[PDB]
Amino acid sequence: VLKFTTEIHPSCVTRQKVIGAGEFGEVYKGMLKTKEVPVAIKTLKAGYTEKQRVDFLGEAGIMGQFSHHNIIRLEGVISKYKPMMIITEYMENGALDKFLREKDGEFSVLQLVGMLRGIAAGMKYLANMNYVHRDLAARNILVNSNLVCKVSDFGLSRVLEDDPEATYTGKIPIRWTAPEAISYRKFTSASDVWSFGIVMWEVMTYGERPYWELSNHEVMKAINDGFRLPTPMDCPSAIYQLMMQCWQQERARRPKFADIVSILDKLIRAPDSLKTLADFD
Ligand SMILES: Cc1cccc(Cl)c1NC(=O)c1cnc(Nc2cccc(C(=O)N[C@H]3CCNC3)c2)s1
Repeated sequence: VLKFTTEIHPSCVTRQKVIGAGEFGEVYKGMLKTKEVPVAIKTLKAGYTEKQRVDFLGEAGIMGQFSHHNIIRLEGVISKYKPMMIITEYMENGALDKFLREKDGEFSVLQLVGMLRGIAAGMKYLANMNYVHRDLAARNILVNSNLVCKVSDFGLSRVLEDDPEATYTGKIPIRWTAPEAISYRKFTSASDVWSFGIVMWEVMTYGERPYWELSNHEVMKAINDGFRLPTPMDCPSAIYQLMMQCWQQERARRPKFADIVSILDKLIRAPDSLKTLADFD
């Protein structure tokens, strides 16, 4: 059983400005009538492979199945006319990774942790709806003008970076991915929890690149030898301990998203926890 997605009448949508472009089409900021709200509008290039068309509409189908504060809201689709569009709420501050790198140092630790609680709540909902994201990273999170972070990208065709089965005919990066997903292709909500740990580190570093200039095989060897990302400056000790739990080599030892939300709620309501920093050993 699945939800239909609203079909939006074309006279109801006006594209205003391009905000991005990819191997499929573009994303615009626009306006939608209801009495007139800003939206984001993703088009499919007239000149698409049918594979792209099925992937394009399939992405709208997946998005329409979700209804949660921390998951990008789908307003509807224009599927019967050209150009074909997917229409969502407009997130004023855009992608989280680029946003933090433009806004370095400007937020309180309590604000950063509230951002991470939002993401974790969105991921708990996805996981309990039996949806494995496989591609959780700050680049796939969007931020609105209330600082609310929403999980946003649900594109269908994804391949692991450096997958040996790949040939010359989007890529999921190794250094966001759990070991069991790399070593034997086991993607689950528990490998999403690993990636969430990496997202935690990205947020607490204002968008630093995980493992810096280490190569993919240097990262994998470091991880397998038991090394992990270091504590970001000003990161509360309890937050670093939480990322380290997400990075347990054994799946079973990682927290569930339900545990993460609860832990983050505890700290937010007792916010002097967020000034106790990590010590040495
Ligand atoms: C997430 C999503 C999936 C399918 C279809 C659609 Cl329409 C969407 N929604 C969006 O892409 C967006 C919703 N809100 C957005 N706001 C926004 C505003 C300004 C900048 C950005 C942004 O991240 N831009 C960078 C993307 C890459 N380089 C430019 C995003 S994009």
